[PDB]
Amino acid sequence: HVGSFYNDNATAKRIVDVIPEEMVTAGFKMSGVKDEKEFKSLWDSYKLDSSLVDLLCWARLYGGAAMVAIIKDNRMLTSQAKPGAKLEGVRVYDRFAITVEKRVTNARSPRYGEPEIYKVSPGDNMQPYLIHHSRVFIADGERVAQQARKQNQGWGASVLNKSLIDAICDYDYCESLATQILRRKQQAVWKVKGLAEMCDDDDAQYAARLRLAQVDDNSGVGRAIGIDAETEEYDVLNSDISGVPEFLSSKMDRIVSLSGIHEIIIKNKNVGGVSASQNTALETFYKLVDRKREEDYRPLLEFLLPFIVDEEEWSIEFEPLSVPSKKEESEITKNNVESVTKAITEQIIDLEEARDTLRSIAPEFKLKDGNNIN
Amino acid sequence: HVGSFYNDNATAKRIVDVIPEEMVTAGFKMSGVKDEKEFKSLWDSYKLDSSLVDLLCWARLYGGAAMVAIIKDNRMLTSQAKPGAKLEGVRVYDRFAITVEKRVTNARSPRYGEPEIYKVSPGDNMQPYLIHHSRVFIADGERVAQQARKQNQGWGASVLNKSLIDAICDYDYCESLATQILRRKQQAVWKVKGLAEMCDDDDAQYAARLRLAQVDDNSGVGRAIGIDAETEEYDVLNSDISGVPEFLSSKMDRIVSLSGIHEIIIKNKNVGGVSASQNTALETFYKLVDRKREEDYRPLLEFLLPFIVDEEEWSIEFEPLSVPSKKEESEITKNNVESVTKAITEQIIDLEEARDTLRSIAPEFKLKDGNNIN
Amino acid sequence: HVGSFYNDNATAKRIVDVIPEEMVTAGFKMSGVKDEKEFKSLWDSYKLDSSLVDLLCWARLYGGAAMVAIIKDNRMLTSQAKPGAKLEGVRVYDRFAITVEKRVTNARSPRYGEPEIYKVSPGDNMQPYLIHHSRVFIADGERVAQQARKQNQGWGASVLNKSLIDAICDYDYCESLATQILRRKQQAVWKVKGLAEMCDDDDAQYAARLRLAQVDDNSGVGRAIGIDAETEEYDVLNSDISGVPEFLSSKMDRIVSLSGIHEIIIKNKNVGGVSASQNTALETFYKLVDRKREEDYRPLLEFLLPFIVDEEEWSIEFEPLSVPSKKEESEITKNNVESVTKAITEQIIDLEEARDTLRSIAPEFKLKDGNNIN
Amino acid sequence: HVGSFYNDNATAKRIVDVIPEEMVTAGFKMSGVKDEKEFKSLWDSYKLDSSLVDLLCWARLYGGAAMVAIIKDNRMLTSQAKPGAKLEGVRVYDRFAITVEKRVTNARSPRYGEPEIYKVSPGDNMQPYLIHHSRVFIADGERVAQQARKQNQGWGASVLNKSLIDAICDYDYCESLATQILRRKQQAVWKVKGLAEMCDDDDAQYAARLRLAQVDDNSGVGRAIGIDAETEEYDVLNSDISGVPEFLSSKMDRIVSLSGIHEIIIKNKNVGGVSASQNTALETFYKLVDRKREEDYRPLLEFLLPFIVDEEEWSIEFEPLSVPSKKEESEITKNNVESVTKAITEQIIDLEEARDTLRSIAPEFKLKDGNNIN
Repeated sequence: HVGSFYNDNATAKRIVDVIPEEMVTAGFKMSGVKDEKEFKSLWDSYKLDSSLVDLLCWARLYGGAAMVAIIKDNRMLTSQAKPGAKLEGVRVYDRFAITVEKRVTNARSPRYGEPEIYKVSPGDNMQPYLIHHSRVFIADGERVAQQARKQNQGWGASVLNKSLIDAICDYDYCESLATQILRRKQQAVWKVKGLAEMCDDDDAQYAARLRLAQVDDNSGVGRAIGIDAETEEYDVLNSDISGVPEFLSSKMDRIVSLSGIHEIIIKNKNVGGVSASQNTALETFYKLVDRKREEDYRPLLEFLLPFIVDEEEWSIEFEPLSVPSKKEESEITKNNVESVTKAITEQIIDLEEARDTLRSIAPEFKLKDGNNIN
Repeated sequence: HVGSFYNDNATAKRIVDVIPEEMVTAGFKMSGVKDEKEFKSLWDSYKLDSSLVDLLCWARLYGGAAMVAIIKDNRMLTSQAKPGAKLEGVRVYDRFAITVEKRVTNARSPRYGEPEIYKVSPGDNMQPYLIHHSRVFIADGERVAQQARKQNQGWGASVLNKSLIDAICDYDYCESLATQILRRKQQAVWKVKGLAEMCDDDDAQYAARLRLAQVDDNSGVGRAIGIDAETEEYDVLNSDISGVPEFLSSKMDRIVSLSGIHEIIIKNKNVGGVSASQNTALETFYKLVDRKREEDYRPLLEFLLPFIVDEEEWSIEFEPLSVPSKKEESEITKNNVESVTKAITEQIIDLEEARDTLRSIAPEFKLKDGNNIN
Repeated sequence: HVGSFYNDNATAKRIVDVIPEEMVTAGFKMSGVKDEKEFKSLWDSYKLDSSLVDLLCWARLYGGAAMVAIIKDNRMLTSQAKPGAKLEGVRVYDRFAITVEKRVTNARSPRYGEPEIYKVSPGDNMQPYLIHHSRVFIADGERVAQQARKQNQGWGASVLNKSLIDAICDYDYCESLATQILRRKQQAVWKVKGLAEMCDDDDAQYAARLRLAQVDDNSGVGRAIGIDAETEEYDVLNSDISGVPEFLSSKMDRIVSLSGIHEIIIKNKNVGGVSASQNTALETFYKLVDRKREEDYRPLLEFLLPFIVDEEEWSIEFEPLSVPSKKEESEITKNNVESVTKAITEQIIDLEEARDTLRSIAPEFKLKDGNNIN
Repeated sequence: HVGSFYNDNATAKRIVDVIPEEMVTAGFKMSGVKDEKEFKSLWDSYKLDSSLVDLLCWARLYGGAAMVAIIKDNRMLTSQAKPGAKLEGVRVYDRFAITVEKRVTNARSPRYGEPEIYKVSPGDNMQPYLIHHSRVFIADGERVAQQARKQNQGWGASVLNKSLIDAICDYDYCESLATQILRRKQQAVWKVKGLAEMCDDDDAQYAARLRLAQVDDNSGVGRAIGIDAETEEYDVLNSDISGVPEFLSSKMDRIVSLSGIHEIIIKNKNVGGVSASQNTALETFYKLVDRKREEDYRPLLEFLLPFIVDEEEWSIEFEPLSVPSKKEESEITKNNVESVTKAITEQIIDLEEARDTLRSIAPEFKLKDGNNIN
């Protein structure tokens, strides 16, 4: 069961939860709507951030998840949701809590074989309640071969496959072995002529062990032991610890290679390379996050938006993860403003187009609505 | 069977799926159409991203795949599809699910010997349904010699050839051996005078083994063992771990060399080289992705587009993989604007051509349709 | 046979197919034609990319190949192809599928001894069909001495000569030896007094081997073995792994030296040298690719074009392999525009010549046809 | 025989063929002709590239070669070729296929003792046909002392002298020895008390060898062997591999020194030195190629041209091997244009001379014929 491994291990938890939070925190930007501040207020009214993050995390962990949208359509759950309603809230679920009841049986239809009505078992104390497929969004995990997908009742695979679990367990075992190797570096062996002639439970053994304990407690550098010759000796056996840290670093490097995430994120320790600018070492992680958002986050937004946004025409543009410093921002604004001003001269751009370009390219300027100036 | 190896190993999965996602995520740009935003909305309506990615992944994994386009031509599946239909959806398949029924028998025809009607077995519960070759696109994998291609019923080879599988198994075995070598670094051997005079199952062996377990549990540095002389000894044997990490790194380097992908992608660890600018290390991977997109992604788009785009004349231009930073973009726009403005002076370029040049070269400017200005 | 070696080995496959794809992907540019977009559409209609790449790959692999052009001359295959037809398609073939029937017997003719009619055996199920030499293009492989060329029935040699195969096999053997050397680093030898007085198949040997297996399974650091003195000993023999990775790297360096391709392409691992600009390390590979285009790719285009391009006058100019970044492109355009503008002043360049220079030097500008401006 | 060595060895093949291809690919430029595009079309009509490359390669390999020019002179082969004919094609030959029949016997003539008529044996099935010396070009190989030249029937020496062959064979033998040294690093010797008391062919030897094979197959780290004491032992003998790669690199360095070609070309591996600009390391090779072209390629062109070019006055200028990048080209053009413009001012250069200077210095400008402007 992956739940216990996710709970106990911190590395697995970071691997599972590092991507969805990074994707969701950046946010999204929509163009084509008339009122932008009103839309922002409407979106922040629903406060669906935690539900989205939990849905993505469960989809990555278990291999599947789903979200049920509660709507004010004034009809049955089985009945289709007509356009026009404005949503009341969402309910995230787990992979094992949803099963299909009926599916399409029309061969000529392009949507043939896909589910039509889901049971949606809520667990806890409630009873299952069927829902039309137009009100349920199915999020799939990692891609799996179709033959194994059929055995997985049409659900994807999990991020924590066999290789990652084996690597993490191997690293933990190697760390334990390293501690044990450090523990036994010197051993002092004490030999006596007659020592097997004891009852093994009488006062003689007790006294001998107490004496040995006190002697090894009080000895060291600057203190000596008096040994009786011709009946007793004292020897010390040494060892070494040569290349343990490099071994552990190599095993952690294997974990980093298998996980699919940059070493800076997993090891959470810079200085591994020379001091670069900043984002240069994180460009690979940023590319991975952009690919992941384009693959997973966009369908969820395109499913949720038609039930919130009134306008029929809209599009989603994702904000960049990497933002420049304030000085670079000022230089960029100055360059854009000078370019627009040069465009204004020689009369090739007109005032209205230049004003729109200034409004869009440079959001720092607080332009007033309308191109009528004074 | 390559399915189990693909499922279990993370490295093989990354090798298979790293390229198609990189190709598809970047996207494509078409020129020559009248409406750009309308075409974008129409393309995003079909949401064929997952089908394309799965088709390319299956083509790289199994060696072959195909996609069936469901079209609204209003006739039999065997009949040819006339221009004018506007598509309803797609359906990807696997290599083993499609076989040929009849082929061309006209010697003088240039398309002689090619398939004409495919069986298209859908598996599951449905029955095979023949389809004309004009509605089926065949995606081929890696290039194979013709003699072996005939034995492969006219299908390509797989990315996971024998060498890659051997290298991956060898690396896993070497890592296991490295762990075993770390495990046995010190051995403590205990000798007794009379030890073979035991019943091998009586209480004496139990007591001796319990004593040995307790003694090796409680020993270490700062603790001593009392040994009876002239009947018993205690020795420790050591070993070393000198060049294991370099050996493992060399084996991983062989895997990287055989795979055909840059070490940054596979090892997923920068710092291997000195801190460069950014894309300088990834130029080889970008060139590989560009070659792969030109070889594979373009035919799929040229097959899908005629059933979507109404205009007869069009062309596909692929977006670059590497994009500059915002400051560099501002400088580029400034330079282009300055050049266009200098072209306007001395009256060698005319206002209209400069306006189209500004519209094309610099997408940031929101020029208004028409060259009539005010 | 080279087919099995090409199929099994990934390094040989990369060596064979790295050049032709690089040459074909870059493309070609033609000057002197009236309509450029119409020519581009006509060329992309035939989609002869795969056939060209396969022809070049087979020529490099086997030593020879040929391509047959299907023309609309409306005469016999033996009869000459009259200029004016506009092609239907091509069929690529293999070296062993073509043999000569009749050749020139006129001593005074400069084309004396060359083939006249080829049999062209299509294999599969079809029958041989003779073709005039004006419709068949013969692609030759690596250059060979004439004496060996005669024994090779007038065909070139292969890229995979004896030295390359020997080097690859030697490298594989050395890697196997390296794995075997890592495998045997420590050995534990167990000695018993009365060990040869056994029936070799009875219960005693079974019990002894089970005991040995369990003991070596449960031993390690922190675990001890009890040994009976005066009748049994336990020893450990060690070894070392000092310079294996350097040996393997040297063998791979020999393979790189013999192959004739840059180490970045074959080893597919940067960081080998210090971080350079980019193309600086790849200039040698680019020069080799350019020479290969000028040697092999140009004759194929000069053979195919007369059956496509209507105009009698044309020339082929190859696009550069290395392209600058966008910022460098903007700077280049700015410099060129400044130079043209300075040429306009002082009235030494004329308006029409300057407009043509701007049209050719800077494709980015979308100049309108005609020099009449407004 | 040098043919087998050239065929089998890749290094010898590269040494022989690296120079002629580099010389021919760059091309030549002629000045003084009226029509340049017509001359280019005429030159590309004959397509004599492969013949030139083969002639130079054979001259470097065997020590001598020749080229026979087929001319439309409408007289006997023995008769001299009058000026005016326009060539039909060429035929390259080999050193052993040509022998002299008659030579000059006039002492006072400066061309005394030189050949007059060559036999020209075509080999194959044709018969020898004498040709006047005005239609045969003789290409000589490496310079040789006159005493040895007389014994070589007036032909030069070969590039592959004794030293290069010895060095290559020594390097191959050293590589084989290195592989053999890696092979035998550890040896395990097994001793038994009674082992010579066997029939050497009975079942006992078979059983012993099978047991030994299985034991050495199943042993390693983590597995032990049970040895019977007082009748049998087990020992392992080690070795080392200390400085083999440096030895091999030194031998390859000797090969590079003897060959006469830069180490970058032969070793085909950069990174040997620190990252330079680009051509800085290749300047020596470029100087060698310029010397070789000036020594060998020019006479061939000066022999072929009078039978193609109609104009009596012409000269050949060789294009440089090293070309600057596009940005450097733009800067060069800007500097040249500004210099010409400054020359125009103060009226010291006149318009016509400046226009000619712009036409020649900067070929990017498409100047119109005539200096009449408008």
